[PDB]
Amino acid sequence: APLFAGTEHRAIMVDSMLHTVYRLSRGRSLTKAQRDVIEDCLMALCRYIRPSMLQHLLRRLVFDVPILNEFAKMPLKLLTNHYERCWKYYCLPTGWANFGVTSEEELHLTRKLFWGIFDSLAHKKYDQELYRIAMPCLCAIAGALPPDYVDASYSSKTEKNFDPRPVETLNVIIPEKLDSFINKFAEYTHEKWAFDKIQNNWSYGENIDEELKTHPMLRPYKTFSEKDKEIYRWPIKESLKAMIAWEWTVEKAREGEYNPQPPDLSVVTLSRELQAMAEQLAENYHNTWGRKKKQELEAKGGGSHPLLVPYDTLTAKEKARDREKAQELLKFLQMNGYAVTRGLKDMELDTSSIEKRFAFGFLQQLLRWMDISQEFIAHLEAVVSSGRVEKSPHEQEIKFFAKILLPLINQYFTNHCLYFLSTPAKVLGSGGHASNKEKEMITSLFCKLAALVRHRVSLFGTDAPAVVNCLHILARSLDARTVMKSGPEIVKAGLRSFFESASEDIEKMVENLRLKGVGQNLTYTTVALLPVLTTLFQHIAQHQFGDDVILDDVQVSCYRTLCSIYSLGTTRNPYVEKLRPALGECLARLAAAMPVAFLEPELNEYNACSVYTTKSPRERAILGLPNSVEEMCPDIPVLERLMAEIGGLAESGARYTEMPHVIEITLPMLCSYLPRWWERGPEAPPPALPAGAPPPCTAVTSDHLNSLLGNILRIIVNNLGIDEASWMKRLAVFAQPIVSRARPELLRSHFIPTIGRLRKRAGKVVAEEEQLRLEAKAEAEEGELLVRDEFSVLCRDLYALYPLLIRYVDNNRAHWLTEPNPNAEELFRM
Amino acid sequence: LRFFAICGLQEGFEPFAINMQRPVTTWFSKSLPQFEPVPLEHPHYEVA
Repeated sequence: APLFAGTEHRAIMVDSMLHTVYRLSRGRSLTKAQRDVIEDCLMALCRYIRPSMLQHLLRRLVFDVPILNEFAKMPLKLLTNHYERCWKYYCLPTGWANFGVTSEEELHLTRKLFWGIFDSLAHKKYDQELYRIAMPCLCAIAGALPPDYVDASYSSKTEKNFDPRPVETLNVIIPEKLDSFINKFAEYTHEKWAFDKIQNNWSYGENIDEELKTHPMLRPYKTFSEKDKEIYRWPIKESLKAMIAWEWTVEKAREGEYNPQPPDLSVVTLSRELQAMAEQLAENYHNTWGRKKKQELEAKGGGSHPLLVPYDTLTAKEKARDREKAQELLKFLQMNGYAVTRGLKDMELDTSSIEKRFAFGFLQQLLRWMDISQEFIAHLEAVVSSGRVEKSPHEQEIKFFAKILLPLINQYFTNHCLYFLSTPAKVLGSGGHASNKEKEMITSLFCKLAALVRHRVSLFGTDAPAVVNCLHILARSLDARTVMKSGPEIVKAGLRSFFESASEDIEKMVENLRLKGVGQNLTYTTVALLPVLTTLFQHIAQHQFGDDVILDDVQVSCYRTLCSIYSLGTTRNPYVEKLRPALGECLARLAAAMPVAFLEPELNEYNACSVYTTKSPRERAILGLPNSVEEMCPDIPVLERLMAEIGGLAESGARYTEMPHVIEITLPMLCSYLPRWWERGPEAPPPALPAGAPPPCTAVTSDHLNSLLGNILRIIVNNLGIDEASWMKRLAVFAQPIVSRARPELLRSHFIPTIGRLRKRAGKVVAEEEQLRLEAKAEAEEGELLVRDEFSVLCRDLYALYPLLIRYVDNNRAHWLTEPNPNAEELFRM
Repeated sequence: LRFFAICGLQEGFEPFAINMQRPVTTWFSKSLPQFEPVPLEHPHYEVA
């Protein structure tokens, strides 16, 4: 098989081989071992043949696979591997290296394959084998298709072992005006065909013979034989009766129009709608043509016509001739005034490129299936509550939604993530940016799925992890800025309701923890909400969407969430002792995202994002907002008091037990609040100073960050050596972002003594190791676990501290090396 | 050199022209079309 790479120069024979092997694979009287051998050969070939050379095999597969019968098992795997390997050749505008780039026909075939498989699987009954074999195929094809690919031959009606049956021309009759038209067209057809014969250098001779180049019908249509007239007029009679059966009412609207000459027809051009009409007419001609080939197949008694693949499947090359024939017929109709009936199909197909993008249709289908999800989840809830029903009238709907859409959604929006986040101004993806409608649709999908899952994790059961993962992916792919700034009120209200419901659920969880529905809510919030909400807040913070998303009602909901999570601090229950980490991470992300200095209410007058500024005093009372920003909730201390308390604890040298809340929630909140508001407070890059920049809404300076980092180091030193300190790893990660603004005196103040203590401990444990090695037998075996545990705790402390040290070094290496520093030298020694 | 000391000096990298009496000569891609013999291995054109 490998030798088939780079065989362009015999593509015809390679394609013939592939078709022969496929036909052998789908064969009767073939034992299972033989069939396995054939399938292995086909897959091995396709693994190495260039993607451009499998176009015809794809054209056959697009017709075969959708059936999803038993034979469809192998083709599904073949397509899965092909697309997973050649995804670049189809997706990337530049294409795969040295293999070229896809073409419109191949993209069209891929899209038809995807949608055919999708529809067949949706309508088919559940089957584990088929679902497991098909889901990867759908994922691969979706990942291969460009998100914004627009099908040139797009259709809305999408009417309909190939059985080409043309409309019954004989049934309908032929009008007499159109009979006159047909006579004129027959004269025309004789004239053009004789002009082509002239191009072939034909002559008018009483006998018919190509070698003599004599042809007795090179005589004027007046003298053209009546039988010959009849046979040159019959094709159009049949075609026009086909059109009448199609209801393409054609009428004499405008004026109507030897030496062979071609009457000019290419002069008149069919506008897009009449071009589609001619495409349908050419499809009908192809139907008659393939019916004749069928008749030949019955004459043979068994076989297959190579070009029996439908018109849409055919590439433009084979289409071109029949398209030209239909085009000529309609062109003569136009020059004879006769015009086909376009009805409303044309402008109900027109839509637009945005509605024709692949991503658009995919998201539309996903939203429709989400609507179906609402219905059967309601039914499942009703039956589970009471009245045991094992019928599950939507059973296959549940199985589809849980086994196909969820993995699909996950993989698709993991791959095409930048496309949905790119904007015309700023394109993050390789190429292309999602339209506003697509962004709104993905936002609505996220909101609807979250609402579906709310308080219903058990119902999904084993699929709940999958639903949560899908929610994470959508949250990371959501373009909240654009959706909020310009989007339908429905979508905006959906997102606002998501945030409001999240705040309510967090409040209920907090009160329950402070001490049926209780267990349901606790499980829901601790499994789906908190992770998903944390991911959403992290996404907003990373993309700086906070100044655009978290406003007005969303801002109020974020106040409620923040204030409840922090207010939970006073509690000391064992359940809290387990939930503190997740709550702290969520609070850190929320602090990184929120656009108001909630720890500096005094300077809130200058915040243009605060609700107290965006809304009017007349408003903000129609809601429950208090008169003063300070009164939103006073449980959280102001920045100065909070910093003073943290410093006091660090200096007093308390242990993790005495301040679980500070180490788990408060400190992670500050490690995100301070870096964010430093950029927007004084002592910041002043690009806005040229203008009359309003007073900064905050007072964060490098001093705050330096003090916080010193306090964190002091706290870690205080808790240094403890047997169980699982919180250090989280604290170090949370404190990493704030190191960049550390001040040079920090080295000697904190880092040198800390690493000195750590070196001393390492030396002591090494000495114990040496003493054990000096001893032997039980003396060596005993205490060996002791030294191992001592090294374990030492490694924990090292991995808690060095991650901070490295960042401090990376930012001060330049200064240390430029100007010698004895403190830096001592740190090197340690 | 503005950052040689910061990164490369201690790693043991030497400036490209450290011990050359004279500045290094350079060549540039001049965009003035010129006639040259058809390469004997040209991927597209063959002369017999």
